[PDB]
Amino acid sequence: KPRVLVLTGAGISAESGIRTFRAADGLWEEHRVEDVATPEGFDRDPELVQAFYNARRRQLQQPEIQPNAAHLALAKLQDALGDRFLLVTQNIDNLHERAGNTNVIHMHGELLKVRCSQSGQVLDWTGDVTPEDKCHCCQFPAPLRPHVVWFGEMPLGMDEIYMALSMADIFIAIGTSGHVYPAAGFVHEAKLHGAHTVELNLEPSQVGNEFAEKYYGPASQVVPEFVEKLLKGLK
Amino acid sequence: GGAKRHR
Ligand SMILES: [Zn+2]
Repeated sequence: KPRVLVLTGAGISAESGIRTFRAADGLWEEHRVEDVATPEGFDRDPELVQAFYNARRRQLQQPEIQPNAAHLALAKLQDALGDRFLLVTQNIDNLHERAGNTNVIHMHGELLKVRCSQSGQVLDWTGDVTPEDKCHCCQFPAPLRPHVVWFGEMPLGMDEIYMALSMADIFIAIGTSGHVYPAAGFVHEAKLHGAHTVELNLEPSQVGNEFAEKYYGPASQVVPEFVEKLLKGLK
Repeated sequence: GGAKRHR
């Protein structure tokens, strides 16, 4: 069976009711990315940034938010391929996990985790983060921050991701904008190592022309259709 | 691959 690397972005979770920033205006929930997703923004107005991620974290866990058929299809793909499948996501939601995928690399972190600003240790966290919330991993308790990678910070799991990029027979980018690096450059890396590259998206990404195979439309229709095609090809 | 960055 081929080695398959999937990269997902915000597009796949749009139908589930989770929005993201837009290059059209450069706004995430009508906030400038500078203010809610940079280390400077956090330093300038920690109250606002914690409030922002508190709102995102609460909204993620509302009953109307559910994985969609695209998430479910990727779980079936992992079921079929086992160890020869890897899912890397730019998303900070937990919808891949709720769909049944395991060993997901969250390269930009996770909304349902916080991190000790001192030790870097990570905690599961489903509620609000308030100023009174400090770590329990340090002798001198330190403030908690969202375990979310901000612009200007290094993504998580990059060594493992680049290993997979050089190993993949098929690289599939799903729901990515082509505007966020290094993730948007992964297709170039995959191609260099001889991978067959596929884009599945609601609309073409900036780097769409670099993909060998491309399908566009609602993720909940396009992704199950491609996964079915791929699984049938495997006999 | 460098830091998380737009554009
Ligand atoms: Zn600590």
